[PDB]
Amino acid sequence: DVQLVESGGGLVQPGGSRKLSCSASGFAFSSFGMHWVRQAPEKGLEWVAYISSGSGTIYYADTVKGRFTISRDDPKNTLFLQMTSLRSEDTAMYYCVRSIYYYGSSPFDFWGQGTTLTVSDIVMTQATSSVPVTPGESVSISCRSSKSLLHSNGNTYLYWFLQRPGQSPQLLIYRMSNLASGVPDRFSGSGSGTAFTLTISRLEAEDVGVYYCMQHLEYPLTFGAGTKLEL
Amino acid sequence: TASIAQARKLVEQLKMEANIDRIKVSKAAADLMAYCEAHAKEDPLLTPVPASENPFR
Amino acid sequence: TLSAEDKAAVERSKMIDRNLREDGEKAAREVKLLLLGAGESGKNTIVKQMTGIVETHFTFKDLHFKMFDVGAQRSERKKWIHCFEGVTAIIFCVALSDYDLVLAEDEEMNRMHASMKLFDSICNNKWFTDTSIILFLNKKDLFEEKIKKSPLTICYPEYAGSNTYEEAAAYIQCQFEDLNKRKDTKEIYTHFTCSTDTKNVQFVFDAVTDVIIKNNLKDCGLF
Amino acid sequence: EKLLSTVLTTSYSVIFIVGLVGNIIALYVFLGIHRKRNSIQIYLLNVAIADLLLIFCLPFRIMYHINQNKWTLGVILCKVVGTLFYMNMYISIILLGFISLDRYIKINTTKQSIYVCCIVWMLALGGFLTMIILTLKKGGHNSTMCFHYRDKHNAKGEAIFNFILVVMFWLIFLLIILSYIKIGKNLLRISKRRSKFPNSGKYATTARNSFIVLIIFTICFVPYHAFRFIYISSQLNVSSCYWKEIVHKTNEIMLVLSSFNSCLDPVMYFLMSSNIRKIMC
Amino acid sequence: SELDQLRQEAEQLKNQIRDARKACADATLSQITNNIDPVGRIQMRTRRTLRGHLAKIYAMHWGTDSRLLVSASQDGKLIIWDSYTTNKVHAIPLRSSWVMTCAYAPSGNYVACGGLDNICSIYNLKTREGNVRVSRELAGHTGYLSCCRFLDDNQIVTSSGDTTCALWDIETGQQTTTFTGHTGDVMSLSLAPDTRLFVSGACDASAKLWDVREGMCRQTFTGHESDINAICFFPNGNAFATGSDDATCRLFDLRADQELMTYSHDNIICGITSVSFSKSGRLLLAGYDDFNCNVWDALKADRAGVLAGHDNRVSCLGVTDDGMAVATGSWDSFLKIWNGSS
Ligand SMILES: CC(C)CCC[C@@H](C)[C@H]1CC[C@H]2[C@@H]3CC=C4C[C@@H](O)CC[C@]4(C)[C@H]3CC[C@]12C
Repeated sequence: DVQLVESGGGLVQPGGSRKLSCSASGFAFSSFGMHWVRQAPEKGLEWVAYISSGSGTIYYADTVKGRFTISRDDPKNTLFLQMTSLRSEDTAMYYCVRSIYYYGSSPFDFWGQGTTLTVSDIVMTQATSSVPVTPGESVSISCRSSKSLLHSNGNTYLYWFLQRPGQSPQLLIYRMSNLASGVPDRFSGSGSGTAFTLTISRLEAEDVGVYYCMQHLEYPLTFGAGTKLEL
Repeated sequence: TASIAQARKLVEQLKMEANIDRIKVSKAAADLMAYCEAHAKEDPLLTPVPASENPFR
Repeated sequence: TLSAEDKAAVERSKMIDRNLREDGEKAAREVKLLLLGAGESGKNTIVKQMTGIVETHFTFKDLHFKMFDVGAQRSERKKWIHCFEGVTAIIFCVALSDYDLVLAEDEEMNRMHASMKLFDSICNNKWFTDTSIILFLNKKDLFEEKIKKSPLTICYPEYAGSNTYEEAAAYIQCQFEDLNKRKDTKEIYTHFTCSTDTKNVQFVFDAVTDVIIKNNLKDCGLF
Repeated sequence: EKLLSTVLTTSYSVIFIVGLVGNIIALYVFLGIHRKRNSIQIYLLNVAIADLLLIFCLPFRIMYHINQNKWTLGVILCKVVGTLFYMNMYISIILLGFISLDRYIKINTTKQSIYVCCIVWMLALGGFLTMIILTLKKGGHNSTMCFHYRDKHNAKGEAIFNFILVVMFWLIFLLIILSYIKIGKNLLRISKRRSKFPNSGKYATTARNSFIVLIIFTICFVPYHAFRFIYISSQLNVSSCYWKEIVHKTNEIMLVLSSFNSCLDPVMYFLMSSNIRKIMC
Repeated sequence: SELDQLRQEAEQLKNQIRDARKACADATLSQITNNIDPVGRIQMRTRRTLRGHLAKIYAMHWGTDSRLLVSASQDGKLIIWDSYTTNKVHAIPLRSSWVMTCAYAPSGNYVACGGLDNICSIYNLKTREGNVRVSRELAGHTGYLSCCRFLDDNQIVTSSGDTTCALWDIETGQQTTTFTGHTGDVMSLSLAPDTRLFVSGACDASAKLWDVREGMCRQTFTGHESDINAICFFPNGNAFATGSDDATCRLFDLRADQELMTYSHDNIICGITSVSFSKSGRLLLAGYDDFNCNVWDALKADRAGVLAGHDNRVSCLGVTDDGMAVATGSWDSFLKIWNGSS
């Protein structure tokens, strides 16, 4: 089965260095681009770095550029993140994310379990922080972007993720309308221009969690604040 | 006895093909002409679309 | 002017072209041989020495060979013979001991003459104008034994030569090479093989190398 | 210049007629008859183009000798046509240097061939601009004549650049001799080892064609560049008027021989390649 | 005695069928469509050139989205193309390089191919591992695989060189129905728009109409003088066109049970490899051995235009479901996308 196991996290002193590893099994690692995404405690998701398939393209976030180095070992199916000059702002759970890019693909479909590190631009807005919900009732979640995510090729590069309590984020909607594999049809993504809505018909207990909207129109990838659903 | 067995099958097959209902060629020709006329406007190869509507600019 | 995922899709295509280029380079260094002949003519014995199409891979002196056997297909030959246009050479197997035999299916056609019509069509085929032929004459030891009992006059009525093995073997070789109606574009390499022979692979390597070198001399424009 | 002008007018007329007809037919084969090309045929396409441009420069030189060495088209056009002739003569030499290197490797890549030709054309074009700029900047050129002997006392930079080309030629001609000799001897021994085979005379014939390419390149180009060192040194040093006109006559006659390769480049490829002979016949 | 008597009855039945067809041949399609205006000159330009195949291309098939297509070449590579951008979406290495046909599933989740190996291999395009893998190898044919067409994700029809066509259950890997009756190698097949019938052309110069569910031959169409290499249903399913080695294309009608029109020219002396219709069916595009693709007027049998952009045989062609463009594959290892301009 598809697996992504992170290791190397732990308590480090400020200004130190730490090496994060992501071992991949059950899929063609060399065919997938890889991202590092971190989540500060009691905070939302934050994109860190990206390395393409074949290691030809590498991108970094501005807050980490120059201090973090991302690399991969295709024969060993291992993804690396070399970190230096670690600050207290870097204390977060770091997730290993696979993403393949071709016509009709679903990037960000699988997330790793994450590793915890403790140290001693289009704006995506989710104004509604929390929504009280009851099972069997329809819920809508709204997302906004400072720039239009609709490209001239007809795609709207908006993604929806669900992070259940204690679990890694899961892809629900990719490119603002398509439903991710393994996701019930009750989830539906609708949007236009800068305003997007995620409709959840017949809400269930499993749907409880935090929902993040991410833009993939251009780098750096930015996440919304997140909308929490509670019973 | 392979040839005699094949002969029985071939004769039986020709009976099925000979019992079908056939319409006139003029009736069949009119339907082909009618179908082309009805869908002529929505045929990009017959009537090329403006460059704005052409995905292969 | 591309999106973020569009620029990543193009990079994926560029990697595909890189792998396609590498596979083309690897495939262009391999010798492809089309193995032909009649049934029970020693062809099976050749494969050992070296329901659709049977492919055999072997390496000899830093050279990789691909041998394609299409004797198991009873369909129309002209509907798939163009698929082998471009092989390095054609390995044609002829059984010398079958000169006095009669074709089992037809019951009135000489077995040796059945090989000539197969050889004539392949050699003069429009898809193999520039393809050399490696003619293997198998069963030479059994051919000598049948010579003493059954003379070559049965196979060739207009054969005034002696009944010795050397004269009989050379006459058959000349008849096959005379079926080549294009003696300039292509060349025919004739070898006398046997069940116990071990130099058959060497002759293929020598003949293939001769074909490969003469292909370069045409590319360079010096020939 | 009574005898020399008569010889050049007839000599260049023969080259122009054979060169224009010969190269156009060659330019047809590489474009029309052939759809896919290998590295060798890529170079020979550009050699045909370079030799064709050299042929189009001949009518300007022919018309000059017809009017008894009276030039009227202007100083700007005389320098453009005069430098364009030498530009294409050294594109052929450089490319034929690459053909010998390409043939040597194959006997003893299409994308890499196209880059080589584009680099050569751009580098050769830059040299064409360099000569034009260095020659027109001085601005001491009479409009009454062209293609004449010039003692370049005040144009030492122009003469030194020419000297580099002559040294550049002897590096390429060394490569051509070192390759076609190795090709010819490689195919001669192979014919000895493979004597017993259905066709062993192909290697002997192919090795013969290797020496014919070397001989045509040697006969056409070596006499000109061997004497060019004398021609350059006479321009710089002070020499007698009698000696100066001997060097001019020798250079112009050898320049006819050097131009004759523009006709023997297509003809040599037609006869050596059996494919083109069969296609024509 | 019995054999001689039976073969005389077959001739009587053939005469009965021939008389029945002649009885309903009151008029000709040419006479009916004489009054209508011609389509004029059809000019198509090469919008895209798909490069990357290193050998002869033998088959191509559009996906139902009119954007993705799969092509097969005998370099042992199945390639899926994004026709809008010319990007390569996948490159599937084939176990057997002697591929002769390829098909794109209407759902887009599977592709199929097969050749001289007598096997139809099904490839899964949507896997969690991110690569294309073989999902099924359909064995059972005793000759080379010449054509294959999906009915859905679980059913596929294949024609082989063993003179038979088969309907396969992909999940079980077994051929549920076998279609016998051709006396030569079946070279092509075309599915009806409702996927309840399909026509196949063989080397016996005859085209047979088969019932998928019932499993028998309903009608037999003759008239060609050489092997049929290509066949394509009319968009309404009531007619089909064939292409043979005799340099002719013929339009047969299912309900009239006879040929309606012949598409041939005196200059054309080469065999035909592929045929297809435009979305409205007014244009018949045929690929030829003379390196060209001729666009015919289906109703008036006039050569509307020529697609001359290949240096070897045009081995395959296909028109998108929306009718926007036509792709041509060729032995020169290139694919080209064509459409006109206002
Ligand atoms: C001042 C002028 C006359 C100098 C000559 C300019 C022209 C004739 C030269 C300069 C650049 C040359 C081109 C450079 C590169 C190529 C690609 C090659 O695969 C075909 C020949 C071709 C296309 C050349 C054709 C001739 C060319 C266009």
